[PDB]
Amino acid sequence: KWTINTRSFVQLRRKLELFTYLRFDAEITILTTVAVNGYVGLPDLTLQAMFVPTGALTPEKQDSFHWQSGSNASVFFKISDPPARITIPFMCINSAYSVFYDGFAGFEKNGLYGINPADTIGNLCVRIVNEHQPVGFTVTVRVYMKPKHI
Amino acid sequence: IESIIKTATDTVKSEINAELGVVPSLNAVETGATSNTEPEEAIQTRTVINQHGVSETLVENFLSRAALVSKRSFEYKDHTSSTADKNFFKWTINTRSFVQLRRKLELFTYLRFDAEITILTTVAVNGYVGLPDLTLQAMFVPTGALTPEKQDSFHWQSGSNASVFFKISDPPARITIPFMCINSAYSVFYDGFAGFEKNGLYGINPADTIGNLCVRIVNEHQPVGFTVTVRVYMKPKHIKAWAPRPPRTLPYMSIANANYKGKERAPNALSAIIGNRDSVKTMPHNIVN
Amino acid sequence: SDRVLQLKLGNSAIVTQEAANYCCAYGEWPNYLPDHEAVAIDKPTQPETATDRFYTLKSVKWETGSTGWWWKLPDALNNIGMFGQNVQHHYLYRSGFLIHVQCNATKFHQGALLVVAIPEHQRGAHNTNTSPGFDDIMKGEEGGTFNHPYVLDDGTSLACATIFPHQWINLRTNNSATIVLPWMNAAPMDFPLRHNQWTLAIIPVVPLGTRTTSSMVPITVSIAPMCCEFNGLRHAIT
Amino acid sequence: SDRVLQLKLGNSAIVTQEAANYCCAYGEWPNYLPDHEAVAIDKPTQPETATDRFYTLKSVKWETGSTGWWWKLPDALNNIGMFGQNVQHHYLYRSGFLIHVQCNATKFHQGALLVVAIPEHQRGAHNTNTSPGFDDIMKGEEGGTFNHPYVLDDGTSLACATIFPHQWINLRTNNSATIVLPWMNAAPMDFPLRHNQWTLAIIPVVPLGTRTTSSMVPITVSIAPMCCEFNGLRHAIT
Amino acid sequence: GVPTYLLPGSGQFLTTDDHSSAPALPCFNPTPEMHIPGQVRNMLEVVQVESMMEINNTESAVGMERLKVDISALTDVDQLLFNIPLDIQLDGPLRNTLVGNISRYYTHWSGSLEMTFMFCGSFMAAGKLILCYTPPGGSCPTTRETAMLGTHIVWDFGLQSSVTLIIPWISGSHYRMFNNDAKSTNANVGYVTCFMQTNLIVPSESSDTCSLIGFIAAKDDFSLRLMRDSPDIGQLDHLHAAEAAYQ
Amino acid sequence: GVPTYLLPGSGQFLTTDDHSSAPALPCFNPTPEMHIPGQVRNMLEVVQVESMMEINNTESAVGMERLKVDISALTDVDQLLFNIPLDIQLDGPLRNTLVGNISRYYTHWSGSLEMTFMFCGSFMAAGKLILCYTPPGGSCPTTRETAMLGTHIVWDFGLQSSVTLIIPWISGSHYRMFNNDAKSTNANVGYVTCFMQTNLIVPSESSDTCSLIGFIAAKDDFSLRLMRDSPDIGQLDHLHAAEAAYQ
Amino acid sequence: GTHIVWDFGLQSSVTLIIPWISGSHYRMFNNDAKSTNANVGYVTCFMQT
Amino acid sequence: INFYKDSYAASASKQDFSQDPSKFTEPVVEGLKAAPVL
Amino acid sequence: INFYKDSYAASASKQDFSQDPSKFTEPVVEGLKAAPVL
Ligand SMILES: CC(C)Oc1ccc(C(=O)Nc2cccc3c(-c4ccc(CN)s4)ccnc23)cc1
Ligand SMILES: CC(C)Oc1ccc(C(=O)Nc2cccc3c(-c4ccc(CN)s4)ccnc23)cc1
Repeated sequence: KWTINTRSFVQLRRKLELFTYLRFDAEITILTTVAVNGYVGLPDLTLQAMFVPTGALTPEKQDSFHWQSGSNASVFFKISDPPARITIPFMCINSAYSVFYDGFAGFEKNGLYGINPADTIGNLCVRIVNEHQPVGFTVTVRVYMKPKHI
Repeated sequence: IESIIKTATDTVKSEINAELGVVPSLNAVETGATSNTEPEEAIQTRTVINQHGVSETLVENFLSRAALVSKRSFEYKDHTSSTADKNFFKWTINTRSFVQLRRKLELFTYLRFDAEITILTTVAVNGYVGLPDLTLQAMFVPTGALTPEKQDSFHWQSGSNASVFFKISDPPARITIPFMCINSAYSVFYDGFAGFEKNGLYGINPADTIGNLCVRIVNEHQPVGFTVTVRVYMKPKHIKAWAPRPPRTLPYMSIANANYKGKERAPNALSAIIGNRDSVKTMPHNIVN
Repeated sequence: SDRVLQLKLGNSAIVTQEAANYCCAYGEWPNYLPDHEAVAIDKPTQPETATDRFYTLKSVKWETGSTGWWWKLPDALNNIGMFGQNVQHHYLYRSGFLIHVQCNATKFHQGALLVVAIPEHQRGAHNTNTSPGFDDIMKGEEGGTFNHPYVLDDGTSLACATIFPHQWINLRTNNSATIVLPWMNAAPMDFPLRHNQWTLAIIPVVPLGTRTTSSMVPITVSIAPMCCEFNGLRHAIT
Repeated sequence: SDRVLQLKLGNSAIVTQEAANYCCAYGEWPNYLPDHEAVAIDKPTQPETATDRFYTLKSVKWETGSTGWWWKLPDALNNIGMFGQNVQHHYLYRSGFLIHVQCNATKFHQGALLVVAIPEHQRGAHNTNTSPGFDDIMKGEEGGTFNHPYVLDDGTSLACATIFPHQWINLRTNNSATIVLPWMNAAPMDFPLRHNQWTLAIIPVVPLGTRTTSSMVPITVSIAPMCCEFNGLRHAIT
Repeated sequence: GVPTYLLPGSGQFLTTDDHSSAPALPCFNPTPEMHIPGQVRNMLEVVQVESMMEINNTESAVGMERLKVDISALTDVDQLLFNIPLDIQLDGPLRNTLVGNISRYYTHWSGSLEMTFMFCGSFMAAGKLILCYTPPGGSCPTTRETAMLGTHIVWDFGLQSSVTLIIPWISGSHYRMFNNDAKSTNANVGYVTCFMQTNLIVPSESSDTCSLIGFIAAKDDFSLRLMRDSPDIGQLDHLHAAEAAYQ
Repeated sequence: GVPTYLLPGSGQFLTTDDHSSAPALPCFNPTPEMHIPGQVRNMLEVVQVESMMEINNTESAVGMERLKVDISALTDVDQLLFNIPLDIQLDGPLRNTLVGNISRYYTHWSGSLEMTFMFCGSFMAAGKLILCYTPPGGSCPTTRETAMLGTHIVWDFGLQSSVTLIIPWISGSHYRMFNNDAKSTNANVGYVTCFMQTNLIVPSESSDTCSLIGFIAAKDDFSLRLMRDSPDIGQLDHLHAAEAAYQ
Repeated sequence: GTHIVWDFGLQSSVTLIIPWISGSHYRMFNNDAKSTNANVGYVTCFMQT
Repeated sequence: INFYKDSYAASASKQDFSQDPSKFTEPVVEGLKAAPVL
Repeated sequence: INFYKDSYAASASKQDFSQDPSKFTEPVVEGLKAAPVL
């Protein structure tokens, strides 16, 4: 499970932080790579990415019934495919995202400083859909975001 | 009166009232009509031009997303010694097995739609050799047609059944099935019995019978075993919906019926759907500073 | 205006002096089957006033411990009068219904009945995997009682049951309820002995109470079939 | 022309005889919320002259070692006059601001103050992973002091702070600065107790110096809220 | 042939995609359409229907008893009768309602709510209530002269059984979120409180205790956004007889 | 079907590609646009805003002290006061400026610069300075009568506090490069030097030492080309709490 | 209250207007200075800088 | 884009903005007034 | 090329050449002259 944010990799962070407010749609590209644990060849696995909005339940297990995705948006993609790609719309409850927020997130004094609650995206949940093999692999997922219609 | 609604309604500014004989905040629930009190009548309002769209709550958009309806794992191996799905399985098609789709469909009494079907296949080696790029055959067997008995039975020759052949290396197989009820809509609920004798099934309209999905691996078995999992996704489309229903509150027990038990304690207990608070004067998440 | 009502169908009439308007389910009115929707090609019998008249069921006593009552349509009427005879001699039936529910008390009584008409009220059983049997469902003229009205006996919700066609009898306000039901089925006609289109549910969401001397407070149900048609004449199943 | 200015709002007026023009932030002027941008449907209160008037804060002493000063808006005014009362009784607020900064010295004094209005001045802490707490941010009427004005206390740059709406008080040239701030938020209105739209920063980029006899050289801040609107009347949080 | 290249996202299965797909049964003629009562075309039509609030969500209220609030004659003036938590995301009196259940398939919401209360005492019972909505920012009011400062209606019992309190959309943002952090500034709606404006007054032959039924619906300025899996249903196992479909 | 063939580059992920892609949330309605002050549409609007040069980038200048240059009364005529390195690529007084920081996201540049100097002495302080730009080719001039041969402005302190020196675009090529080889003929801009034209003259009651603040901006003939990762930021590790987003 | 902020400069002098703010049309020159028909209020001078 | 011969093969039809909420909110034979309802 | 039903799915919009740098360079209420500014 990943709690979606733009603050983790500094090159994108510094460019975004040149502005106070931004409105854009997000083109998302998901790149997956696999290595055998310490050779057998590389399995062509199927992955499921599922977007879990605020207040929806996140999966507890690889095979939990949350993955049935009745109303969440999911994308299923192979490692042999080109990178999976989807667009997310501008989804702020305000007219722009707050790149900086001189304020507190809750009505009590203990809420987080510096994050506008209005800009909450949600969670990205990614599983391997295949059952495990008899041998282990390391899977790396990379997520790329391109702002557009800025 | 029927009208085309694309956005939420505007608010008009309102003044002080004080009119004898006019009481827009009083209502009579006993008629069965919902309250017609407008905000402009309850309080002084400003003008608001409202631009919020309503398209995401269209019934087409609410229901037309693909949900898991079937999931079956079976051994792909030499089965001569097995007692089991011997490189194929049969599924009697239904919408009642996975609760997320079931609860959404059961918000309505009648539904008419075509079904977009997506078939996703994944394979694991039994306890490594790499993963075989197998060919699968799915065959739709309507009511009264003969289902296959074996992986290699001549029923798979599919002279008039619709079959799709697909690889594991392919994208998921996809087909549309039309709205195929013998009535103008499916009965999501059925307060009736399926046969002319008294022993027929309660609660399933015979008119909504789809048939069977039969899936085999077309390849002969390899020298080693694999586990193959098939997932079926259904997306309703071209939807009409009639008579909205109170949602399911208690956990589902069975695909065959509406039987209910509830959770052991609230939330969603048979005695208490909402979780308790200490009193009707207790505010549970009260802001304090 | 809205408080007094007379209903006249055939040789039967009902007056009420404390109505609360009345409900037409989904804004429809009963009608006969038009030719562009018809399936069965034999000429239907349309008995009119012989069938399209109020039949009164046995009254039920409202008590402090009542869970509420239900009747299934056409099942409750399948043995009554000329409606029942046409049901028994014909394979296919179609009609609407006029439902009128009656309950009066003094100005010192309190209580509220939800009167709701549920289409396709497929019942569940409590705490078992076994589906309800024939004798659990087909109660006929006597009707049934709710086991768990809070979930409508179907794992669902009394609170949201206002999504169905309904009125209330609030004893302070009114003493009768009226619902007009159109034909409500996926097919244009049906076999009346194996499927119920509608269930009338009467549920005491606020219990009966007073501090006057107690009396029996009955609830009475009168139902008129409307625009009855029958097809497929044969011998009576009866 | 550009050197003398009078500002009149409500019962308050300010004159200066050494202005350096004045700044309108991003070329905007304050306005009330139009109907095509409005969200909250209750009729707003618009107190006009009761709120839209200069309030003068406590003066700060300019010293040789000063790092500079800051005040957050609306936080600094949330307890002052009828602006403060409307803030405390209403859930939602909107306004612009007129900021006037005052500092005079003799013709033998030197010094330069950068007067900059920063939108969404989200502060950092120095040398910790822990975010600034409530009492680090919410200084109210007294305001705060810069810890590291060279990075604006946010890991950034005093040198590039001229990208924000600003003036200078260069003691040789002028003795006051004026900035007009529009409403500056992602929402059309806000809860005034948990978010600050604007921070006034006054930073002595050139230090105060002279060889005359020393005097106290105060810096004084006068702020007028402009086009105040309040929505969501309730009891006072206060 | 046409020169072509594949983009990122080629071969993906997106569950919300929208394409034509191959018809498995060619020349199939679907059953003619027939008029059925009660067609729904937008889910906002359902949330506009009022449905009972579970205000008496207390231990020792069982089943139907949770859907009503009992009022008695008091001997102190202006007493608090009940409060209603306005959290649709967190469990509370609003969750199991038509507006509640449908809204929990979505993440964002905007617009006004109506609460309607039906008085179900005897004809001889009289009384006045004050129903108050407090916009967010502080604690829920516990006294009438504090709650009276918010939005309110003073309700006199009479021939018309029922009163509406509108909860108007009063928000800084266009939308609120169905957020599990109920104290978030993007989520908290505030409070509904009921006080005695006068007293419940009944004669000896009426029951000394009377009930309210509370209902809630959306108004037609209401909007929902960003569809999600509702947390109201789940399964840990296969259902009974779901396996038998493979047998 | 249509006969087709795949080209080279089929299936590649190019980070600067420009295609439509599948909408994950169908029928989603974004929040209405609202007018916000200060919209930026071209980054060249930012580099036209003047920002302080760090001319006093010397040891023992700490923090704010690095943003000013102190001038004193001299007893020798025509003395050098300071020079400004004009390298935007190599570290120097121009790097941490609005024009500097934005330009370092690009590789190629063209057009004129303005340097503005604000005199911040007392009202009673007087003086004249000469500010010279020397086009490239030789060493930075160390004497006034050498620097005077280049482009220059003679600045008299007065009621107007500030003077501009334009650095005009004087280049053989259309563009220069932000090259780490500062001595490259494709990169070197030359030098800015400041000399006394007369002297700083102050009375006894004014401070004997006065400061300049230097600012730089681009003019509107300025252009940037070939976007690159800026060397101004980097990370060797994950940030604090970046891991906690997976927990 | 009503105020003017005065900066010393080339213009030597500032005016404070005391506007007629009264419930009645007239006030009285009353020896009871605290009478509601007579009291005008106060003028105060503070350092602004 | 739909090259199949059967019209049920087409993509979803998300354009039907007709509503009539009064069939669920106001199924009373005599319409409400904006005025004592009983 | 855009066959998706939602307009936010489209490719980037690189055609907006409107500028107003004076909102950052000249936010003075009385405009500068080309002439002593003070
Ligand atoms: C599973 C699939 C069908 O759907 C998805 C859904 C989302 C993702 C994903 O990682 N998006 C994303 C990754 C990183 C950032 C964002 C943003 C931001 C805009 C402004 C921000 C400052 N706070 S953040 C918005 C929407 N998305 C984002 C990937 C796949
Ligand atoms: C082999 C291939 C060529 O053809 C097929 C044919 C069918 C399938 C398949 O699983 N469909 C399906 C899976 C699940 C449900 C359905 C429905 C329903 C509509 C209303 C219902 C309530 N009772 S059920 C209708 C048609 N289909 C369905 C997959 C492939």
